[PDB]
Amino acid sequence: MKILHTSDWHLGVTSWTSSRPVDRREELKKALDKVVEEAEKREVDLILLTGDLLHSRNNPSVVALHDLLDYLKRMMRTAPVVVLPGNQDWKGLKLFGNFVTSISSDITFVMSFEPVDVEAKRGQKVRILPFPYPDESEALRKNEGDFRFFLESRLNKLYEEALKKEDFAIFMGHFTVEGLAGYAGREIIINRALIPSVVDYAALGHIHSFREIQKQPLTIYPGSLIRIDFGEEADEKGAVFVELKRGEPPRYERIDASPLPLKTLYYKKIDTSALKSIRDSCRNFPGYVRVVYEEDSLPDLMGEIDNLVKIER
Amino acid sequence: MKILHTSDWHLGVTSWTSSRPVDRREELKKALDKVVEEAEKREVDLILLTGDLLHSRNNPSVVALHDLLDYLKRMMRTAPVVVLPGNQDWKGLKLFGNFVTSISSDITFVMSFEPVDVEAKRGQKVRILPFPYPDESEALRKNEGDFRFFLESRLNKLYEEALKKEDFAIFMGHFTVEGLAGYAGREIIINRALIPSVVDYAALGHIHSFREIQKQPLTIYPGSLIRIDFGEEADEKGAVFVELKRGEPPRYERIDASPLPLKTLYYKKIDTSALKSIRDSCRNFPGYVRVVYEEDSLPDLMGEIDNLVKIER
Ligand SMILES: [Mn+2]
Ligand SMILES: [Mn+2]
Ligand SMILES: [Mn+2]
Ligand SMILES: [Mn+2]
Repeated sequence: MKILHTSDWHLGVTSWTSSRPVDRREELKKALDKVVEEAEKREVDLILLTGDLLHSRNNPSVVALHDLLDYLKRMMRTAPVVVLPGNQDWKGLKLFGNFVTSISSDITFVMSFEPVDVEAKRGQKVRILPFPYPDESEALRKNEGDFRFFLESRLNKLYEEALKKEDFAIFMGHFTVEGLAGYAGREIIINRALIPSVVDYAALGHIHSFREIQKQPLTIYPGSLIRIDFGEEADEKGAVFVELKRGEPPRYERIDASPLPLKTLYYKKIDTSALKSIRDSCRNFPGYVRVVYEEDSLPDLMGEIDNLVKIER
Repeated sequence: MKILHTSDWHLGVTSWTSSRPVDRREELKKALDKVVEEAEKREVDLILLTGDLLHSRNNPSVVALHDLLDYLKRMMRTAPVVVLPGNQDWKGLKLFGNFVTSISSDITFVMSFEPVDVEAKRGQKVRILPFPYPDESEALRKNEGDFRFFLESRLNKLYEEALKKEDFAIFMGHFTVEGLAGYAGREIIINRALIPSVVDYAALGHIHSFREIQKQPLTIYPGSLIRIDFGEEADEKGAVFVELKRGEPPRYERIDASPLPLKTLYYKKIDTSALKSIRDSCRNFPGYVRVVYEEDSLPDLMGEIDNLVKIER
């Protein structure tokens, strides 16, 4: 069974609004078009979207919605799709996915801990074990003091249920795993060993950097399709194609999104030398630049350099 | 060759000072004593400390220094030690390590990109390829606009130098790798593929969660020995014992620090029910508790519950 797993699109995002608005819509469409064109070529059987498809939790734009629906539609033409909305998907979208989910067997939204069964392109019977974002807000809501005895009982249920799979069991989560603190300088974090060990694949979303979290069960974050801000100069962007065969270990292959790069320039004083360096370093750079400096002054660089998006102290 | 790799001790830390000071010194000594006692038992050949041994960058306490020196001394009695101070080690410590480094062949500090050679307990000839923290401050200092063409030239040098090893080449770094953003809601991050592939082991520090970053070359963060604040409820603490043999793939084994646990309780309103839940949930818990709630009021819980260290909204 062939799978396209992709995530964390953030449709409608514009970066650096406090300093120099760049609408990411063109770059983002470039990547999504590349991903979808790739999934058509490989003739995948199932498409897994693990959330944060939209960027605005409360006020998505019509353009953004139109886009998302366009893509959902192109994808459905190639294979059945399963969506696990995340923390930053507009609440209205969960309502629509709930409505469209009854109407079709070619798209299906999962918004609870309840497992659902689905058929893929070629009839493969797939069991979805979903784990939506553990929101601090819905732990205050539930008013159960220790939230963890509860998440743990859910991860147990999904394990008991994965054991009854017919063809494949696939876990879908939207959260952060016990990654890496302390980056300088809060979430309900889930330990990766807690993801049920018996599923054939564990598709994650929420993290923007592609990472192969563990091998048994195969657990991946595909990452964003673009670099959203400057904490993402060094990671990898794209989606992931996964193959599952009953007798065998899972195999996978990245589709790199080929995102525009980001770069930071560091200076003590903005000298005449610095000005030259900044001008020279931005001139032929195909992406976006931030400069940070230590000692004060300062000319209008952003009026002169189209790709200089941030200047700090 | 047998190695003890341990890191990120944070000697002298007291947690939750803004809300309920807990001096971590006792718990921390418990762990360090366990680690060192373990390294004596296994009779390791080399000890690698990858930085952030002290907690205070500018104002470490005498007690903290006394402690650090005690441990450095016990360790030297069992095997030669190599230290890569990190971002949060007091500047005075770098001065001392620089001074003590000439005087002895049983301890050696590495504070630049310059490789140094060392002998282990039993004569094994080891090549250290160090990579100290890429501080934003020392990139403003250097005043070289694009810092990355520079770090890259250094990682190249260390690779060219690892190829001339006699017995073992070992990389020591103090930084964050392209981990996982966006955790809700800056550093010079280094991509793990950039760590020279030819070294036999790559010892990292700065990250508090034990993680096996990659297998070839074997790259580990051992993690803290304690859980510093509440962003570390789910990760693992301890040190790492590593074995390297010329013909063979590297092998390793964690020493769990057995740290005191942390826990968050979530409530809508602090009711009479909540009060009961909080009281019941803290009563027999061997670690530290934080409660967060949504709607306002509120009694003196911290006067009544010794292990309740934080209350938010
Ligand atoms: Mn998310
Ligand atoms: Mn996201
Ligand atoms: Mn550090
Ligand atoms: Mn640290």
